[PDB]
Amino acid sequence: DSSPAAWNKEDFPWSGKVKDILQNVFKLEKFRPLQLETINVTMAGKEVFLVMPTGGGKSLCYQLPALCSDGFTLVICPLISLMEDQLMVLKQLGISATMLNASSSKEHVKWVHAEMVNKNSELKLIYVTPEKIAKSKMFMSRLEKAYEARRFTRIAVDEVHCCSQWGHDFRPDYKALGILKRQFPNASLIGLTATATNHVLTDAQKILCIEKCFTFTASFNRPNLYYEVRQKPSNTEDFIEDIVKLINGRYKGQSGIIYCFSQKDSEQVTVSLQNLGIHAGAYHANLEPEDKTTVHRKWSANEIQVVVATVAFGMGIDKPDVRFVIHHSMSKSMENYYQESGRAGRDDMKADCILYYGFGDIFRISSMVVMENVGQQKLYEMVSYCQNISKCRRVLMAQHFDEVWNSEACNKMCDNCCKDSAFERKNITEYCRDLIKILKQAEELNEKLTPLKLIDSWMGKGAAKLRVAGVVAPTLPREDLEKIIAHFLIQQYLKEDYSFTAYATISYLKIGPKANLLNNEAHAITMQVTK
DNA sequence: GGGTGGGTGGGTGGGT
Ligand SMILES: Nc1ncnc2c1ncn2[C@@H]1O[C@H](COP(=O)(O)OP(=O)(O)O)[C@@H](O)[C@H]1O
Ligand SMILES: [K+]
Ligand SMILES: [K+]
Ligand SMILES: [Mg+2]
Ligand SMILES: [Zn+2]
Repeated sequence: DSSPAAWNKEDFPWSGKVKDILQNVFKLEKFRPLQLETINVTMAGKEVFLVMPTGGGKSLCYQLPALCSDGFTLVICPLISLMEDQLMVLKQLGISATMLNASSSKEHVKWVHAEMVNKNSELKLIYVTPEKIAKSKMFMSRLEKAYEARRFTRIAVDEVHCCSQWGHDFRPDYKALGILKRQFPNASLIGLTATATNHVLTDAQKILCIEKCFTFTASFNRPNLYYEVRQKPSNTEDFIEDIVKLINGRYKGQSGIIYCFSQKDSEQVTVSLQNLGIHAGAYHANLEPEDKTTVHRKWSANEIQVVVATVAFGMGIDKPDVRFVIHHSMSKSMENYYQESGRAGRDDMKADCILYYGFGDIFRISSMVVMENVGQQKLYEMVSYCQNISKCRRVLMAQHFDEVWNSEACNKMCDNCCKDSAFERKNITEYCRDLIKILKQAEELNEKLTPLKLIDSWMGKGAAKLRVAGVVAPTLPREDLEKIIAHFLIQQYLKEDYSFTAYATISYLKIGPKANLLNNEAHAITMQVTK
C-alpha cells in the first residue's frame, strides 16, 4: 500500500476539471477521505484498488473520472439491481449511461454497440455483467473498436474482491476478467470493495493481470457512532411499541433505518409503525423500480421518517443524516453488523446503533445459515458480542477483523463504556447439570428438543411427559434463563443439531462435547452479571 | 382445502 497522502493535492493538470465536475455536476461540497487521492490516481493512468465501506462513496471515485475525459467508462458489475440503482442515480443527475445484461432486448444491445463506436456519443458509463465479457464475442469486438478509437480509457471493477477465488460471491465468469487488462492495457483499472482481506485483494490483483497497483484502505473506527445492545421482548407487539416510544422520545423528526431479519418482518414492522403513527417505508431489492423510486423520493424529502429494510439485500439507502439504526433481529455476522450499522452518521454527527437481542433470533438465523461452511461460527461470534455487558463494543468489533488494528478510544460512545457498574461471576454449573439431565431423559425417550421445549422443561412448563423431578425452578426471569442457555451453547456444553424438513430447517439442542468435563464435581461455570 | 397444486408462495392462511 503506497502512501495516499502524496495524492491528496490539487496541483495536477486536471485539478480544475476535477473540482468543476465535483461541485457543478455532482452537487457535493467537500471530498470525503480517500476520494480525491483515488480519483487522482485514476486520472494519472495508474491502477488502483479502493477498500471503502458500503455507503462510503466508492461509486463516485469511478463515475467522476469518466466525466473528466472524453469518452465513456466500462463498469463490471455482478448484479443487475446494482446496475439499476447506479443508472437511477446517474439519470437523476442527467448523466448519459447504459447497462447490458442477459435480459436486455436486441434493439437496446444494438444501440449500445452503436454508441460505443459513435464519435459524438454522449455515453459516459456502460455497466455490464461479467458474462457479457466472457460469453459475448460481439461485445468484445465492439469493446476493441472502442479501445482503438480512444472511446474509453478507464475500467471499473465493482466488487473487485469477486475476482479472487477466495472472495465472497466468486463468479466463474469473474475468472476471465484478466483479458480486460491483457487486451486494453492503456485503460486504467480501478477495483472497488468493502469486504477486503489483504490476500484476497492480492489474489484479485493477480487475476486481473495487474502488476503495480496502489491500495487505499479507509479507516475502520468511526468516532461519531454510538453502539448499544438492548433486550428483545418475547412478544412482537411491545417491541414495536418500544420502538415507536424511542423514535418519538429521542429521535423526534429524525431519519432512521430499521433492519429486520426477514423481509416479512420488514413489511410487518412497516405496517405496525404506520398504524402507530410513525412514517415508515419498506425497502428491499425485490421491490419494483417504481416502488423503489417512490420510497426513495419519500426518503430524500423526509416524507418517510423511518426506512424499514431487510438485512438480506436492502442496500439502496443513501442518506447522510441517518440518526439511528435499529436491528429488529441480530445480524448474521460481525462483518454484516458493522456494514449494516455503518449507514448511520455519514454527516459525521452523532448517531445511534441499537440492536435488539432476541433468543429466538439465534435459532432463526442458525437454520438459515446451515449450508454456509462457517456460518454457525460467525453467528456465534455475534451472539457472544450480544451477551457481553462489560466489554467495550469497539474492542469486541475490532477483535473480529484481524486485518485492521484499531486503537482509537471509545470516548463514552458505547453502552458498556457508560453505565459505570460492577459485576460478579454467577455460577451456573448446577443449572448446566440439570439441563444435561433433561437432555439425557429426552434422549432415552427418543424425542428431539427445540430450545423452547427445553426452556419449558427447565421452568416446569409444557407437557409433563418432558419432566425431571430433581430439577428445581431457577427462580429467575425468562430472559436470564435464555442468556444462561446461550452461554451454555457458546461454550460447547450444548450443541446445535439441524433437522431438514419439507418447509424449513429446524434447530434442536443436544449435549455438547464439553459436557463430559462436568464429571469433575469441582468444575465451575461462570457468567458475568451486574450487582 | 389438498399434497396429483408446489417449496420460492409462505408459514405469519390452515391444516397436514
Ligand atoms: N464527498 C461526498 N460528500 C457527500 N456525500 C457523498 C460524497 N461522496 C459520496 N456521497 C454520497 O454517499 C452515498 C453512497 O455512496 P455509494 O455510491 O453508495 O458508495 P458505495 O459504492 O460504497 O456503495 C451516495 O448517495 C453519495 O451521494
Ligand atoms: K396451500
Ligand atoms: K401448504
Ligand atoms: Mg456500491
Ligand atoms: Zn466503548
